[PDB]
Amino acid sequence: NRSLIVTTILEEPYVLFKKSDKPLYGNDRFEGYCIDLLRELSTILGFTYEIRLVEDGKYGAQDDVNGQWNGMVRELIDHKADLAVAPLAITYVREKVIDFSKPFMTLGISILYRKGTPIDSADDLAKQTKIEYGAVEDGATMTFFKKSKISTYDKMWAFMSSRRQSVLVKSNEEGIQRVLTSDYAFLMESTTIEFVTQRNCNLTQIGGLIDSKGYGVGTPMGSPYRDKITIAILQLQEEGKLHMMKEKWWR
Amino acid sequence: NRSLIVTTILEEPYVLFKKSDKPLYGNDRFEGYCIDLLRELSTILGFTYEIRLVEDGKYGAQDDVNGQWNGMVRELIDHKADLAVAPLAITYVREKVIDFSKPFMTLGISILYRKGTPIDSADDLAKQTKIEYGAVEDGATMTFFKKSKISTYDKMWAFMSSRRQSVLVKSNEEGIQRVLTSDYAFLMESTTIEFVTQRNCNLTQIGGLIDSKGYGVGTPMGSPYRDKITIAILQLQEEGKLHMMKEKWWR
Amino acid sequence: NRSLIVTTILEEPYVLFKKSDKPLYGNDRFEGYCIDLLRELSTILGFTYEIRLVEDGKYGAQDDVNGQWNGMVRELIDHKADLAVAPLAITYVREKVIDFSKPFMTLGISILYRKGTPIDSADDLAKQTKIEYGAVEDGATMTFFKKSKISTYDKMWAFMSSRRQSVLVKSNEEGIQRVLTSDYAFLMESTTIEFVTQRNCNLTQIGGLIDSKGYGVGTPMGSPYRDKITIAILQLQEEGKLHMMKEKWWR
Amino acid sequence: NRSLIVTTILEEPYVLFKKSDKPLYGNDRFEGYCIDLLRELSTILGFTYEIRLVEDGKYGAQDDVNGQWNGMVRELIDHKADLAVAPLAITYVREKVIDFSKPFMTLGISILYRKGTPIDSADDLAKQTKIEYGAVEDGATMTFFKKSKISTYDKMWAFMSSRRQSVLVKSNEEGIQRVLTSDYAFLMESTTIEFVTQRNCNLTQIGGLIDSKGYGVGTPMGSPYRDKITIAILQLQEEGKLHMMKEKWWR
Ligand SMILES: N[C@@H](Cn1oc(=O)[nH]c1=O)C(=O)O
Ligand SMILES: N[C@@H](Cn1oc(=O)[nH]c1=O)C(=O)O
Ligand SMILES: N[C@@H](Cn1oc(=O)[nH]c1=O)C(=O)O
Ligand SMILES: N[C@@H](Cn1oc(=O)[nH]c1=O)C(=O)O
Ligand SMILES: [Cl-]
Ligand SMILES: [Cl-]
Ligand SMILES: [Cl-]
Ligand SMILES: [Cl-]
Repeated sequence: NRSLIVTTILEEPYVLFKKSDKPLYGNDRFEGYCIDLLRELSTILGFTYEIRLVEDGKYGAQDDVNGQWNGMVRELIDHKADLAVAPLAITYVREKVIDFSKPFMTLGISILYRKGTPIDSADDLAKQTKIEYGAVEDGATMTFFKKSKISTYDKMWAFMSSRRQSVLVKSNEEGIQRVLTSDYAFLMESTTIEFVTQRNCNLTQIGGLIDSKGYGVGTPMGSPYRDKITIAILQLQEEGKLHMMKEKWWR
Repeated sequence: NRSLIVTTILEEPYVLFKKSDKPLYGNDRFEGYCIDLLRELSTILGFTYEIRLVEDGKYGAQDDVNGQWNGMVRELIDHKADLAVAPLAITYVREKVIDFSKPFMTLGISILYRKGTPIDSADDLAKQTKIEYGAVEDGATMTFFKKSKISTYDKMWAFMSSRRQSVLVKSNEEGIQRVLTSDYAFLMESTTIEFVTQRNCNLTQIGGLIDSKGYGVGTPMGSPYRDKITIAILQLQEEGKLHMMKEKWWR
Repeated sequence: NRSLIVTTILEEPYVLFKKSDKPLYGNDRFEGYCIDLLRELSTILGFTYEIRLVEDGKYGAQDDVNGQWNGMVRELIDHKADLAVAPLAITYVREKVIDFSKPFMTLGISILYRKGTPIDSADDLAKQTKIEYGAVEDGATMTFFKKSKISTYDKMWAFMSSRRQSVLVKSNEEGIQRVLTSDYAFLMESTTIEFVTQRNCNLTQIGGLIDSKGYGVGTPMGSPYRDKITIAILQLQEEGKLHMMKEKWWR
Repeated sequence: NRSLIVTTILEEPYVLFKKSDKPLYGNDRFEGYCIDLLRELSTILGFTYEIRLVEDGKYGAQDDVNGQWNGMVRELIDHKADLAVAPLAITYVREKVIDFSKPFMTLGISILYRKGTPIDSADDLAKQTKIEYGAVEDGATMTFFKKSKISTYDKMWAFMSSRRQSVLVKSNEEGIQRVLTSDYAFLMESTTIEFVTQRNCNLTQIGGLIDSKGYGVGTPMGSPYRDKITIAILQLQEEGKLHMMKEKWWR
């Protein structure tokens, strides 16, 4: 039973490089909610593993031209990883190419912006073009807008799409820092927004949740690990361990 | 400028009887998030008021038979009150008969249940008939299920409707107590669930949000106060006062 | 401009007595698709009205002996009513004695029977004499069979005719209840069959439509209201209001 | 017992290419109402099969000049297939050259058009030449008009025939698209119209059914399979399976 290769992505407080005065090795080099989850999965299900950072640095989306997937989703498809343990949104389009365990966390797309402004909803952003807004490129949020038939969101996509290179960022961190330096609103997941606004009193969520989804462990389609992982996650859920992990990393 | 009549409903931590040794009079007899909001609205917009508890003790739903509304919605329709300041959900069906200010709080329907169980979503409740579940009668949540066309929710309503007297309670507090004394899951709004679980370690929210909505001040349709109230709420929102009020009452 | 007298007949979901905990008066005593249609006609064309239930309880047919008409058709002929707003089939024989507006609904004669049987068409009923079948007396369906030169239907009429008092019922409701209690097949209009099978999972339509016709508002021949009514109906049609009414009463 | 060759044609929701990330093989490459029917026929009657799409992409009509048939009808005549399982209309002219099982579905020709217009019947289309209209070439609907002796239909055919290249399309999907991009009305079967309008709120059926017919499995004339197939279809009908299949694909 060789070690499983687990792909993930850097995103506070789910996954981050662990800091230490002394050299760190193997699994100890990383820490976070998803890293704790991965550890619990490994002992409950009995497996060793190597943590690999998704090489192209993306979550996963289908290319508009050739329809090929990228990010963690593509690494699973190509069997370059056995599992993807990260804040990976369970979506319909992704379920068509990879499998997901049951959710270990629920969330929804929302807006991150500076406080003190009259912007109070997605509509308030969509009805104007002065304040720019975006999302991380090749992520579930972007895909949500790209596929939305809801007028407000569809026009928001038209906006983002027409200014793609300027408003779609390489990482959520890049979008957050931007909201802090320029007149920019950032579309990202509520769980993360909670973490960010907790540590930046100048930031706030705008409006409520635009949708409802969950984070799940991804596996190559047909993987025998998916159902086992679901059993482990549901067990961690019932015992209140997932709640304890959330409190630990969010506070 | 006679005092305005404000209808509301008892629901912690939005509205509650203020406790005291010395007799309390007038507006001071009540307290809560919505009572603070009402106070801020009165000084900002310049009006005095009388707080009245909705006579039939209901939020508001349209009767199947005669299609007549009840609760605070009906009190506004009949002009028995000038404003309704309470955790009143802004919904399409209500907007057809009364007006709402912009929301002062965003939330969504979710599930309240005991922790330690294998129930992890609305689907887990819907696919079984042992564990009963319900909502407050004549409220936005019940109406959501009654009108839902979504498979899971549609069958959950079939369930609730067929056991109406047993599972649709007269108040949210009744539903919460039912969750603590029997194998019962309660469908109610996330903002309130947050408050309840914060004070009852044995309770927990199940799954994420089933929908997205907001609480707004209700007024008779055509009321000149609605737009004024919206300006006051948006101002309280911008200055961070609504956030301060939420923190104060949810702690 | 005195109130118009409108004759109609009881038939779910077109016309029915409205139920209420409190006393109902005037037009409010009735409800249904045709009652909604009548209301829309009254406001669009500007007239008040009295709803009268056809006294002999019949739709309308010509007596085999003296050739006199009965039902709603006869009430129009005798000018006992200004309009007939009901699920009244527009037929050639009726057009000879009264006028019809353009159709507000299209349908066709079909078979209502229990499911799980080998009966799959009119032919399957006609080729046997064990299973009895009928239609409402003095209605368009009966008249269709009585005048049909199509072998299968002509022999079906011979059958019904020879057992008239046993198989021809007083109302469609009587024929439906019978299909539910005995080995009986009922010939009636597809629109109504749709409503019935929707509420009785034990019932089903057998085969397709035996013919094609429509329901129209009837008026005494030469009535100045007929063309106006047609304008109103065509307007309700174009705006999708007739479709909305159908969905409302059929679901 | 070699596998039977089954000819069919692409037409939602009867027959369509099944979508998937993983490669699909054999029978699994297709799906739809008729594909489910075909599967049930194979297990009930005991045969394996190969699905082939009719080479010339046509349903079947007899050529004016050489009086030769084309489409699935011709493939059956020439014994290029053992069965034709598709939304194949049972018609008198086809019964002269191939055999049909009893129908598995009943329908009728009707009109597909945009809503909000004053067109309310075939007569409204026939009495004008501005709005063009047509049908799929080499199909039962076109043949119905081509052979009709009914005034309205006869002139509608004169119209279509004189503009054949412009108004007679190569597929029903082409006709539907034409309805959404130009002042065009499309003559097609009611079962399919139901499916189309259910998914395109801008479309609607115009008038009622112009005729009555059914879909049956086609076989070469004299095929020993035809009676066996009829027994299987009638059994599926009785048990309610055909109704279940219709609900599944029409939703
Ligand atoms: N978890 C997201 C990545 N991304 O992070 C957000 O907060 N929004 C977003 O699109 C994904 O799995 O695609
Ligand atoms: N806020 C609700 C009342 N009720 O409280 C809940 O939490 N659900 C629910 O239906 C309303 O305005 O109708
Ligand atoms: N609508 C019919 C009465 N009746 O109802 C049916 O369904 N068939 C029938 O003859 C009429 O106007 O005569
Ligand atoms: N099912 C038809 C083909 N076609 O599809 C329609 O809807 N009309 C029409 O002619 C046939 O078997 O010829
Ligand atoms: Cl590692
Ligand atoms: Cl008071
Ligand atoms: Cl009346
Ligand atoms: Cl195949």
